Amino acid sequence: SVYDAAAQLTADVKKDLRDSWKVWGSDKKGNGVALMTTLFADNQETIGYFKRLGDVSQGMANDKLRGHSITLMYALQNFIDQLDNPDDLVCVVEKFAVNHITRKISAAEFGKINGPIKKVLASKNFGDKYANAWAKLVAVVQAAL
Amino acid sequence: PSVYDAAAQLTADVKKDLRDSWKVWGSDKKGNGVALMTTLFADNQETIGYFKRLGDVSQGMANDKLRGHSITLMYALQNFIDQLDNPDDLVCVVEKFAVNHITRKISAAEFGKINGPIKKVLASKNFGDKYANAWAKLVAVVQAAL
Ligand code: HEM
Ligand code: HEM
Repeated sequence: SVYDAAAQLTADVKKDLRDSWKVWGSDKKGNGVALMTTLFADNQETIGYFKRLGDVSQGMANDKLRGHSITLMYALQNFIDQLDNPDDLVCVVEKFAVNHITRKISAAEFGKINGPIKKVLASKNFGDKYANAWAKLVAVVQAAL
Repeated sequence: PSVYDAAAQLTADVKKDLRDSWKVWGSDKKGNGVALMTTLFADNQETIGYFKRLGDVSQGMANDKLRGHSITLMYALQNFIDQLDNPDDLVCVVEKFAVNHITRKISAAEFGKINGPIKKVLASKNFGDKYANAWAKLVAVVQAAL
């Protein structure tokens, strides 16, 4: 249930998401690409899905990857901005869920992003507490896949 | 001309006008995004068919898929606004969204149909022709990629 999953985003969780986003979302290009490179580096079996972007190993030097990465951070920005209204959060989550269903990405594989998120956040001094919060948000998308 | 040529041609004045108008128009993404789409469908009814995935686009705010689409479109514009000072960054995100439309057979001319609606929504907030023209220049950067 995408709606029950959305209900998991309590006041304490929303705060942790906002607090960490103040830092993580401040450098969308830089952090977006780092998130993607981490995903590819630690989950090589997901690289094939990103064929359109060309050679993702080039990281920041890859223009299509950079564009994809920046845009991904705006999807998260979108989510953050919908935390006040469950209905709006759900409709945008569904929109992106469709994008991933077309790419044949399951709830389980979408969840492979949690490891990379925990890692990049940890590098910015935002521990398991924050990783767990972001996992709850990722779980809303998972519920829609 | 290239997309970069269209992106690097955006002047300090055009960026100023884009930013000033976006501060207001982009502040309520849900409300103004849906208004933008509704306006496109009111004046360019021939484009309705392309949006069949969203369901009944005349349902406005009630239509959650239209709302989801509209809010996200406004974040695409947000993205654009945030990349104005770095042509390299603007071009790569413009190209990304260009692909989203190329795959749906949306031509440069068809994409440019969004200018009429933008001019009206901006006008409703008292941002006149100068601002409509500025936004037309940004839309043209995407057209350079279509
Ligand atoms: C925080 C988690 C994630 C977010 C918010 C996210 C967001 C996005 C966005 C905004 C797009 C562009 C959609 C489009 O224009 O069609 C996208 C594309 C894509 N995503 Fe994700 N995504 C996430 C995680 C993942 C993961 C873990 C996978 C794979 C296991 C995945 C696979 C894809 C693929 C293959 C594309 C298409 C790329 C292309 O060919 O342009 N995503 N994602
Ligand atoms: C300010 C100008 C516009 C921007 C920023 C923009 C942005 C977007 C975005 C972000 C998407 C989602 C892409 C995806 O996830 O696959 C989208 C989808 C789409 N756009 Fe646009 N767009 C603009 C104008 C137009 C115009 C004028 C047309 C039609 C003549 C058009 C036709 C489409 C179609 C058919 C879709 C697919 C909708 C769906 O089935 O989900 N767009 N657009």
